Amino acid sequence: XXXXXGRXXXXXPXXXXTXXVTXLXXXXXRXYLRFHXXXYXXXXXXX
Amino acid sequence: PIVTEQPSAEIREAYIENFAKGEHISAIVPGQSISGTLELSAQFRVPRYHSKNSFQQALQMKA
Repeated sequence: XXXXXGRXXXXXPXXXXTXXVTXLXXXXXRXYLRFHXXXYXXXXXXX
Repeated sequence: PIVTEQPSAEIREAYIENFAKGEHISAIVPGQSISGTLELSAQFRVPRYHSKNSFQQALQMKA
């Protein structure tokens, strides 16, 4: 019906500023250290 | 039907115990979420207002 010259345009529904736009194509119209290895009792203990 | 968690607590508990050990279990335990899909392109497709050879013919006729 609406198809024009081999083009299948059929599958279409047919029934501030106020600009006007064209329809169908819109455009303007833990762990804490332990004592060892912490450097005491490694220089100490006079007993 | 809204949520998708495994509905039985026993299988979840067994799953997490075996996971703590390091072993697997038989059943599947997926994470919680809502159900539903979004299958786009298994859906609205590109309309073809043109025919098969409309564009090439327009090219030859230069329009």
